Amino acid sequence: LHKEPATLIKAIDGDTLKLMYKGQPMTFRLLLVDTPETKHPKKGVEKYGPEASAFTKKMVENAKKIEVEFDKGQRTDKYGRGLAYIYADGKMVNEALVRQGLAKVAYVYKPNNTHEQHLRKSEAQAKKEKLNIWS
Repeated sequence: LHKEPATLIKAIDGDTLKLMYKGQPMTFRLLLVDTPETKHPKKGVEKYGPEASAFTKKMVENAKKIEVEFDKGQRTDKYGRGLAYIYADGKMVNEALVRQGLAKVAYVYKPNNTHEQHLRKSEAQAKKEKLNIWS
């Protein structure tokens, strides 16, 4: 895998961002993580949804450099959203969320599961530390 540059257009949710990628505006879904959501009327605004959403927003808005890293399988989902690992100043946003107890590791689909181990270790630590969702 390799990272490629991207430019923030807009943070939409904890797990969804609008980026300029290869000169086109595109919606990205963060690979392998589920955050509580602010949108979706199925539940509305879940608990920690605003926090997850604010965390992603600050992290990407305050970055010098944003990079996207596609995994080895499908690069878009059925909604046309890019499926990627997002990095803010070299720090993976998907992991940061999980490390802070603001996201769970998603149901995984090989072969898009390169960082699965890594994220699960972070999730286990946030649970051990009883952070946010785990409190």
